[PDB]
Amino acid sequence: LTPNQVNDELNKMQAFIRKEAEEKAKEIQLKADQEYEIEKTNIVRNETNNID
Amino acid sequence: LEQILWRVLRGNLFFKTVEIEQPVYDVKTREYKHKNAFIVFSHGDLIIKR
Amino acid sequence: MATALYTANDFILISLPQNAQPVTAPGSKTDSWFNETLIGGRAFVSDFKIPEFKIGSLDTLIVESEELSKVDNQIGASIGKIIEILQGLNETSTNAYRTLPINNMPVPEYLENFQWQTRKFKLDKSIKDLITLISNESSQLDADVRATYANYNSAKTNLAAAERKKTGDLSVRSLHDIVKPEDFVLNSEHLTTVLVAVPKSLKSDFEKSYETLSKNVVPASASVIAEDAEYVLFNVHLFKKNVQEFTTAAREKKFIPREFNYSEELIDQLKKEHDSAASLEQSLRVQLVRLAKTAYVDVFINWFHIKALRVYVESVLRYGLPPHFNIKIIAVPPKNLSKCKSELIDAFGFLGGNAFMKDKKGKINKQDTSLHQYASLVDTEYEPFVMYIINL
Repeated sequence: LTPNQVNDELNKMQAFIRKEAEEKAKEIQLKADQEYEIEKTNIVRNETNNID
Repeated sequence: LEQILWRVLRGNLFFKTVEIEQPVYDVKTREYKHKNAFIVFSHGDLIIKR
Repeated sequence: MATALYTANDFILISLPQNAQPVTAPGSKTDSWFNETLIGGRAFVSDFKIPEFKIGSLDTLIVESEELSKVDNQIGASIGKIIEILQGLNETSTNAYRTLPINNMPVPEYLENFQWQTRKFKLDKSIKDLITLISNESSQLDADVRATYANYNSAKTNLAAAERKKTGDLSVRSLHDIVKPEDFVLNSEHLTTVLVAVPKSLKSDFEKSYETLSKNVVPASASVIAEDAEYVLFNVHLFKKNVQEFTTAAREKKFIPREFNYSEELIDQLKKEHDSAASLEQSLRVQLVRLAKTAYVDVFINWFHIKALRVYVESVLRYGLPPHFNIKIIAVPPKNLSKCKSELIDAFGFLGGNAFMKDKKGKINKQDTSLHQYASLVDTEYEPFVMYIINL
């Protein structure tokens, strides 16, 4: 029971909880950042063929 | 045991305990050895497995 | 205190929380106690600036610490096994980069103002990344120096073998000054010559056997030819058909069976090989000392970086998220390990715990149970605080 270290442990609890939360946020940002083109250009080709 | 815990987890843990009232015999030697029960909690799963 | 070789003007590595205050006489500042109230001829009280680094999960910190300590062991062994040969060559006897300016900078001077290098390590890099970088760099430089030293040892053995044949016995030496056409008349074959080397005492067995030895002897082939004062050399020319008799008899009158003849194609080989061995050893020794000098500073830079990362990780290991913890470095007088180790730990004994009181203190490995192996995976026991034995 070292007063500062024991409370630092419970502080690190939330600190790393939110750090991993934000890393997950970055990952999910990237997972869709590229998705704004692959589905928005390969699917729109369903109409140019009929138009031609 | 508590000292090695304190000096392997590096001075950060919750460790409270209560003693065994009216102890019982062991099983390795069939001897009424004084006993204690403990409780421990931590955040890390690696800690748990260690 | 001796962690490196040829200790001189040594330091110590210490870290601490910024707000932490010593307890031997309250109301004392950090420098007040360090520079003045610490006994010792000199105390180069100084800070130790180090970059901040990534903060991984609490779970892993321990395994990275174990891995870095493990690799620290091997890199220490490597620096030791290179310093041993850095003195084992036995060319310079005063010193060789033991106290001489490392990287063109006196070792204490270099370290006391050495800053972190942002060349092979960047602001935001994974801890495993830097660990592997140092590990593989050191391992490759090691393998290089080991292979080079093995080649040098092979060359030394070969040239020693060459020298032993060159001198060590007058019977094994490959003569190159007596073989001539005038005594080895190699032409249309009629004869069969052979060299003889017999001790002086037995000279009667050959001299008085001047012509009773056998048939088919050659005049002037037994008379005085050459004498070494220990052996006597002739050219025993016997014909090319009755070689059997003397060949059989050669094994009971102590004749050297070294079949030699006038053939320069073999005579030149020994001289060229000996000279080439000498020249290649001469080139190899200089190349090896140059390589040793080059890799020496590199490996110490690596090992100092290992210590720096070790202490950096252990800092947060001690305490919480805020990296605001003060680190100080002080030079130490030679041969004063005991008093420094005592007083420095005394001033902050409060940081060895709060309710864990044992009379034995320090960090030298000791056992009082079936435990205490100083291993965070099986058995480890007290440490005073963030610190490590170090002189240079």
